[PDB]
Amino acid sequence: MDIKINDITLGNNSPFVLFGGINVLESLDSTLQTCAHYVEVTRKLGIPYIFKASFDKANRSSIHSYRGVGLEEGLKIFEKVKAEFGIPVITDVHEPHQCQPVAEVCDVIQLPAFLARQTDLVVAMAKTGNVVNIKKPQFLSPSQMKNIVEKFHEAGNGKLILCERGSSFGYDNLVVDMLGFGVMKQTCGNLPVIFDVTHSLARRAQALDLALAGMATRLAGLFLESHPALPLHLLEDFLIRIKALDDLIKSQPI
Amino acid sequence: MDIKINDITLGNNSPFVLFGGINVLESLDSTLQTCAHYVEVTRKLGIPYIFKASFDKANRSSIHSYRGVGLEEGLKIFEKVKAEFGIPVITDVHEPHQCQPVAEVCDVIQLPAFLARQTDLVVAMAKTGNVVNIKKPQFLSPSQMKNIVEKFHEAGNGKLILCERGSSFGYDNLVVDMLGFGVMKQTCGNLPVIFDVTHSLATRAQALDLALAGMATRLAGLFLESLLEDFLIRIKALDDLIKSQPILT
Amino acid sequence: MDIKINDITLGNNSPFVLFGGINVLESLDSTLQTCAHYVEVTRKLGIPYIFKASFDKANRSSIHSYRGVGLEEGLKIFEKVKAEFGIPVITDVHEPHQCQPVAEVCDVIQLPAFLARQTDLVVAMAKTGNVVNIKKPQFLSPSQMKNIVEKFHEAGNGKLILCERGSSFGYDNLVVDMLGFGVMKQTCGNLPVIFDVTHSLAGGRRAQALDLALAGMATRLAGLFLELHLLEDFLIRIKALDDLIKSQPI
Amino acid sequence: MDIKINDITLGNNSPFVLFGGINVLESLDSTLQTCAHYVEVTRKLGIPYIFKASFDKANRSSIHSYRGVGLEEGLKIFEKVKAEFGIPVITDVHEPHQCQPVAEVCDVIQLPAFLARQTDLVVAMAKTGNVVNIKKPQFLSPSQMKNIVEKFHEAGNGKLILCERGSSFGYDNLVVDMLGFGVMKQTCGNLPVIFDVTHSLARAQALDLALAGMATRLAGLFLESHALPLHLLEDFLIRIKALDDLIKSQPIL
Ligand SMILES: [Cl-]
Ligand code: NA
Repeated sequence: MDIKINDITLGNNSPFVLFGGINVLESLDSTLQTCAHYVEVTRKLGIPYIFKASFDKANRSSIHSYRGVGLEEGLKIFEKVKAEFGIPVITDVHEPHQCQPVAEVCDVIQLPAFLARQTDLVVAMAKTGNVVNIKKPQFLSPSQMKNIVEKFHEAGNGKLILCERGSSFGYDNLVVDMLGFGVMKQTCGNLPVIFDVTHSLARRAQALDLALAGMATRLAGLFLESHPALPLHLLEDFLIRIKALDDLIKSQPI
Repeated sequence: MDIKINDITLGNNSPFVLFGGINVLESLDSTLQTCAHYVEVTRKLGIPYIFKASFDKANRSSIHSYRGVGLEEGLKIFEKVKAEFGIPVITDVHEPHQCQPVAEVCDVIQLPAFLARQTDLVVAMAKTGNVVNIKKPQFLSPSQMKNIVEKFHEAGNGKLILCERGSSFGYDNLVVDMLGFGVMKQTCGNLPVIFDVTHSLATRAQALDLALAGMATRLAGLFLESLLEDFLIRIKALDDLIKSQPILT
Repeated sequence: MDIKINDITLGNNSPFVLFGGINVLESLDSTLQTCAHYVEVTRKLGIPYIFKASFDKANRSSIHSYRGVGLEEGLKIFEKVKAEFGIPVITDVHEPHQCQPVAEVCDVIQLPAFLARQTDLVVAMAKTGNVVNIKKPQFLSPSQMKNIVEKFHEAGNGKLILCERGSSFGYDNLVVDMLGFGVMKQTCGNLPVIFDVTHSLAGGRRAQALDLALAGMATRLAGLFLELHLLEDFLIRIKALDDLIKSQPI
Repeated sequence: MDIKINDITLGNNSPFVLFGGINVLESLDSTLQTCAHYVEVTRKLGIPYIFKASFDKANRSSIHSYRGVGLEEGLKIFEKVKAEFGIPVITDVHEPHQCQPVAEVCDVIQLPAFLARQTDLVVAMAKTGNVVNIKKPQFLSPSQMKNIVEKFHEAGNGKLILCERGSSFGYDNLVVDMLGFGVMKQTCGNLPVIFDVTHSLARAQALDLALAGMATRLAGLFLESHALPLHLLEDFLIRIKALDDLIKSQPIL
């Protein structure tokens, strides 16, 4: 199943879409600067692009830590991103009440991996009618992603993206099961499957190998972060390699 | 560190406390019935007992499964349980704004495993000043619990219980690392540690072995979501034996 | 099913048997020194005891490290151990041809966990007719022990002990699934199940060993396997717990 | 570091080598028929090829299932394969005494994963001076492979290949950590790394797993056929080769 996001066709047999950006919104000028770089690089490479950022870090290690800009100021920044660049954007939501006002602005809304079982958040996200990115919890098997998809379907929203981010492997370590991509395609109606390489890693060399490995299994998209996280100036070289492999894979019959 | 819960002493060197009841609150009559059974078995054996139920469960099997009677009616049901039986009660909260009113009635407030890192909920729970049960997420190692504990301490509350419920083991399955209990005690200042055997088997004779194994490591309590007597006779026997001996010299 | 090893009854509803000794045999004198201690402590606590040691370090740190005394000298020391103390002994075997010569002297022969699927070794060990301790591999479901038991039974040997040593938990780490003891009893005809606390690992580390040992023995097991007065203090508590568990109806 | 195997160059920056054949040597004529098919397909596509089989399967489903033709007859069959097709062959050894007679015939000798820490077998293998394929045990981490490598180096042999076969993941299951290849490359002196996709699967699955692994830049791919169906080999190798050619044609970043 393909999903149209403005002029972008997202699907497992279409050219990969980059969901790219930053950890958290810190200010307007820093955000526009980073986004400008992503847009310019992806445009010349001919890679469809959706800008990603969080307005709030809801689970840092300290209560005093910087959470980022917060919701009200966050949305304002997303409005300016879309107007200047004409691209879609994606952000996560942590509380049911945030969903409709966030969805008015942000094209894709994202279910955090920790909150996948928060049924009210799921229903509140579903009702908005927006495209939803489902972060696959590290403690959930790929065969059970269908259970989350079921809930969104019953709440009336079938515009769902499935986002791999690794699986718990002993204590404090993740492994990405490359068979899980196919299992999700087969059991969830071939909904778009994307790969969050950045959060899978918890590394410029290893991030490239892991991204290539994942995209080799024929995916709708790649999800990642940079900091002015991949180093920002290596994005173009990184992406040339990913596009090379994606173009090759996508040109082979299934 | 011991925690006093009304007339109950909860701690890793004290007789174990049973935490148990029902999944979601339905009605005064249904609650009193299930609670009655727990109370009669525990009183018969002299086991301290804290009744558990959810007034509004956010983590549901399906979208339209009953969430429970809700805040207002739930707290009224809890007040009657306390008045009728003279026991403490425990309930989960998942909304920051609900912590204060729940805390007027519920002796222990429980932080759901999935929300264990939500700073806003932690802070709102901490600010009640109530005893708090922290459920250890299955994706978190026992040495990471001290970070949650630290966030509660920052927010002004040290009356914390740590609750084991298993760790992710490959696909679909949870394993309980019997060594995790000791790591939690050593790293978190010997806070009371309790064992949620029921949700350690999430997604029985089996359960008896697991419960006995956990309690052998010297724990403040046992957490059941629900034979009862035969089970409790066995846990109490092991618990009295273990607690009656001093720690390794 | 109980197994008789001389005057010892080994079984999941009998008093636990301690299997204890040293990693690798170096000298007769240090071997008799260590065994005498175990025998002194277990006797005064009333715990049946089987002395364990390897005649060979199969995996060495270096290709230049000392291997131990080897089979010939190893078996000589085991004979001295048996004559002097009058207890059963247990050792591991790594090659099929070693089985019958080792079995002549050693009461229990042990199948290492990583060799558990080696059919040649299984068959050779089975043909000795000796009591066999099967170490459960660290990747294997407990219900899959059934398949190893089946091979021994097909090779004509039913005197099998099942030994838990932990399961792989990410890289370089082990976890012991306390539910697996029951599964092994239920699926493998209630053969004796014992717990190798020492290898399942990896007041400090001695505290960890006690907690783990107590947790396992709470599930009702035939024995416990190991490698100021620390053994004493440890065994006093295990025996207290074991006596309690074994006095309860199943 | 590259390794020369007759006229084949095996290395993490060379065109991938297929290590392929069958589980157990059961027969002469069948082994040759199967080998003939691998040869025809790999020659058609220009893919370097090493024939694989076990003559003595130590780990078997039942105690009396056929272990294989055994050493003497198995080495005769390997000799016939080399003579007929002019290709190198690979096989595993289980005991030190097998190392010499096997190394005399076979171009690569393989250390089974479950025996990978048997010091006696490692030394005996090293001392043949033969090219050795070291199977990574499922219960071992990638940064521990250097310890097996060091034991071989101490015994005088550096012609080593490292073979990924997956890692234990919960009960009765394997996951392949795609990051392990790089760890093994960096910590073991960039020795050739190959991927045993057959035994990594606890198929469209085999193809996905193989493509993923080969995207990380590897010296080779190790598989068995009947286990993949034998007549679908060409289609499979066409896809592997396409990815490998692309990856290898770009300089490392
Ligand atoms: Cl293995
Ligand atoms: Na050779």
